[PDB]
Amino acid sequence: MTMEQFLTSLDMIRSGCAPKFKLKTEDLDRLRVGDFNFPPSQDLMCYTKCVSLMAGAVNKKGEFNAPKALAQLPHLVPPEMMEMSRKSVEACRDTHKQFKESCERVYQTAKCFSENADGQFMWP
Repeated sequence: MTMEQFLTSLDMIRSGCAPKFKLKTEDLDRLRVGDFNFPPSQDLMCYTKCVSLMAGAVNKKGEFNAPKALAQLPHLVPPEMMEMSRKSVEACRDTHKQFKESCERVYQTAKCFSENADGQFMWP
């Protein structure tokens, strides 16, 4: 997809996931720009799970599958964000193993993506 289509997809993904949770605009907008530097609510952590389920990158137990994640990236991000996305997925392939609840597992994985992103990281 193109950069324009990707930026638009972020809003489409949030539009589908946000209604399921009680969330604050100011928390979602920090996630959007890669700022995972604040205390998440339980709702916000499960929100990241909802999003990652949509990508087919995690199971219901919040176990991240880097091979599958990598296989999904070709139709999820534009050419320009491929190397960054591959690098973050690879760096964070085992993050979920350090945590014990499915929502926490995915949230910490996404936080790790943002910490290992060499450029502008973005979350729906």
